[PDB]
Amino acid sequence: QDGTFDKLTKKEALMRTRELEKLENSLGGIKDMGGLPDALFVIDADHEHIAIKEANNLGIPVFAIVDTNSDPDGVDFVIPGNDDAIRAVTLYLGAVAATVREGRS
Amino acid sequence: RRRVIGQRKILPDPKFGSELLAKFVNILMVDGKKSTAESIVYSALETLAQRSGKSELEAFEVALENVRPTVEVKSRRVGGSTYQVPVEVRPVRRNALAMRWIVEAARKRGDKSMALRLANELSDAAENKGTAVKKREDVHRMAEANKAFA
Amino acid sequence: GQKVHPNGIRLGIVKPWNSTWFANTKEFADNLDSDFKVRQYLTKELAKASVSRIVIERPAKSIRVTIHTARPGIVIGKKGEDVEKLRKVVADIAGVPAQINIAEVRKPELDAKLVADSITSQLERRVMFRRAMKRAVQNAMRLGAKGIKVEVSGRLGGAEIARTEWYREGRVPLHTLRADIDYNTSEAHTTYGVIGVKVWIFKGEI
RNA sequence: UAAACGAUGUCGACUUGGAGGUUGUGCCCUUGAGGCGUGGCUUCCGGAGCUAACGCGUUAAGUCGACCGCCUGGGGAGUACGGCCGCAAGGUUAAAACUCAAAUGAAUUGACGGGGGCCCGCACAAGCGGUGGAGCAUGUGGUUUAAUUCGAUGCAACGCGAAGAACCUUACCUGGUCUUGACAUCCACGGAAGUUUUCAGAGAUGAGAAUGUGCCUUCGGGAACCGUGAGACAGGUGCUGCAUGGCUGUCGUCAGCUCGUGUUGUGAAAUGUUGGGUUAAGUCCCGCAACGAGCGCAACCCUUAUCCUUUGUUGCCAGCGGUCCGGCCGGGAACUCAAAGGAGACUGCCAGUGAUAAACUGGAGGAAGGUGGGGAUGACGUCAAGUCAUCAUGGCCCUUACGACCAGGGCUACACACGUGCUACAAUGGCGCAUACAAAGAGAAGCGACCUCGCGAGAGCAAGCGGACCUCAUAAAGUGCGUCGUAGUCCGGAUUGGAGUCUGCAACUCGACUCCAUGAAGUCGGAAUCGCUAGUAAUCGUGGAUCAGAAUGCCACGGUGAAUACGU
RNA sequence: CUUGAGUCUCGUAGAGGGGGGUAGAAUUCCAGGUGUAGCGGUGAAAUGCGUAGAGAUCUGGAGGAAUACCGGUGGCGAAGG
Repeated sequence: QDGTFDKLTKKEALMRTRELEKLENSLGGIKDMGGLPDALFVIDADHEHIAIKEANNLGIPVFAIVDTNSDPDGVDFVIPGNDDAIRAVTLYLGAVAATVREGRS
Repeated sequence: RRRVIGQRKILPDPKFGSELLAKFVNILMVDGKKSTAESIVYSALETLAQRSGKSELEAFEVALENVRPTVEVKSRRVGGSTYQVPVEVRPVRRNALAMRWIVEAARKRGDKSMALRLANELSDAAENKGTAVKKREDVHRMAEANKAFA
Repeated sequence: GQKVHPNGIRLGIVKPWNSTWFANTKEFADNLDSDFKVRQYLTKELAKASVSRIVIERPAKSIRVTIHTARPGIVIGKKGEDVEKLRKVVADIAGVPAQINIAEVRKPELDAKLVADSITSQLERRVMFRRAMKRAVQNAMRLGAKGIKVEVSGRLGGAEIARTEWYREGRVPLHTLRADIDYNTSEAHTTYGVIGVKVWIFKGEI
């Protein structure tokens, strides 16, 4: 925002804005805090076996909702759920949200 | 190769208002001479009417049908081996080669001047001779007879 | 040779000058020659000044040449002698009643000539080419110069091997026009051939 | 006997799955093909587990058990000998001497191919224009010479260095001449010098003579120079880029380089950076164990494609006074032109292809559609590349000298070959006539206005200007006018000698220019070959720098102006 | 003792062997007819075959050897096969 104001150019800075807005579109969730989250609540296993493969290699509790196609040897608190049927995943995440919004008691 | 270029857009004839005639002077340009061609080819084309004795705006093609090409050699060394492989003429060459078939024998014919030497060969095609004519006589030989390798 | 000098190709930006002035044809050439006489006999005689640059401005028949130097106390001479005597030097070696000026160089770590002077000052110190080379690199980094790739000329070691020293550190975007890279080199007449050094300080932008 | 091989001894037990194949069979409406099961044999994936590894992986190379055969570094050697067998060929059993320190296996990153597919580029293709044909100018190779100096002389030299060679230049040869010079710093000596004349010499220099003799001069005698002598001397384009710096060319405006972190692997390492499209790209997006970053491409520069802010003098003259009709003066700076700042094209949008994405396309807007158009910008690297003859530069030299001054010549000499360019070979041209036709530049030691002649060269005269104020400098091809109708030609211009103009003392060698005669080869150039992507080719001229002078070379500007590019 | 191993009842598949015949195409050869100057061969070539009748064609006849198609990552066998 400050660079496009007066620094060197108008149009090139605008190009950088319209491009790196895509960069900020990436990384949308993690963007607030210093990193190293307490735990993890991935919504599948096969699609992101790399995610669990990193969190267990680092020692973070994976709160997965395994499909039945998946490979539950890596997960931490496996949940024999169904990952498709978006209705279902919405229900799961709604319950999790209800829990976490006042887990502070 | 993979990319293509469109045909350059051309304004019509500055004198007859026909783009096809305007393109014609553009091929004969050697030494950058259209103003000389004004006294050479434009002086030639002006005489082409009365010598023909008819309107040279659409009767201008009454000597060009035989000139219509059909094939030319395309050097496809496919896989590293040069072949005959004559591809059928596409519109961006079958008309360009028609103009390429005109002044091959009209520079130093030993006459008054090529201001009107070219004004000798044109009616010859609708008088059944001239340079553009025998061009199609040799094309028929290279194709339509070598089916075992064409 | 494919490495054009980056400063002059960026001279169209705030990149400074060292002889900027005006003339007609009847007196460009002699005035240019007068500028070299002051340009050369103010460097050989001024080895210890650690001069960054001497800049020539010629307003009217009495010029205001300024000198970019490292230590303010050392360039004074014996308290104004070099101010006068070199003005005496220029009063005839340039042919005008000139006026000398002296400019300091704050943080001489920030000048590509002065650092290249510093390494060259210690190249002839009979030291090995690697340890001393990298040691100075971070010194600027602790004091800025957000990027420098450091180069030392050929003839390293007792052998025919005359190689280069690429050794990039930081950001030196040469092809980027908005780079304002600080470049000057230095060379040392060694007991065996020619040993030089090339350094590209990156002084931020604009 | 076999590469008799699944290079896996037989037998048994246990141990996640998937997809096939072939052959039985049980149940199910087999309705049927089959569904649900069950057998056997069988091919291919694959985590556990095992393996050095590849790989095996319920048909194990897994986890165990029972027996049997074999191995113990490579060669010698499956060989000698003995035996047994075989008609014989020969099989089997099976060593040793001696020799070496390895021989091996899996795989990794280079990779060379007379693997392969792909994809890029006037690479090829399709045309154009060419060179090579001639004749002229230069350069390279050779010959001669005193030298015809040196370097480069496969792609990447040969109109190169060397931006302008009569002497000079020029580093070469000869001749004459000086040898602390002719270069420069430091010594001795005295005094300024400078200049004006001589004599000889070609000058070099030598013999000079004088006018001289400025200033500090706690008055040397310096500051200076003059002229000579001893020395530290310098000095030499004198040897080494295959000692160098720097610089330059080379792939190559190449997209490829990588690095950190992360992951995989016992590890060499891989990944990223690959694949699906996409593009100028390591381009974008898609996924991808890669995520970031850096060098690269790209833009950030300049010019150019529109208009606007600010401005009109010389320049434009819209409008006003006449026109001092050219816009001259005023005068507007409307405004051509001009410049201090900007904006405008940015996939921006309609629509679509296309995974929606990216990308791409059709369309629209606006002067400007997908880096608008051009240059500046050459990554890692790359080659003993070249450069010590530009300079600097280690080492090698000699210093009355492989240092030097001066005078002739020679770098252009020829016996030829080549490199480059130009000129033609004409009537797309020539003649002269009328005609309108630009831009960029340069310059008070200059162009030189103008004025006279020279057929011209240029000369005699000369404004002006410090250059939006003066010249070069008019454009040129071009068109209409007659013209020859291809004439070895009014082509072409060599060519020669004559006549002359200027440049510079002086220009045969080795100035230019003009006039005259000169009218040659060559009438479009083979083997062939190369260049060419829009204002392109093609051209037409214009000037500039380099210039005492002496461009077909080179820089810069305009005038006119097409096709080729489907294609890997 | 019955689970290891084997016998019997019963069918299923198979280039599993051994011995017999048998068919047709195909090369070759021989005889016949027609008529003819080349045939073959390779990167070009001669040796070769041939003017007599070769090649080519159809008509037959002899012989020997293997079994196109199905056919398969199929099947069988202790291996060879």
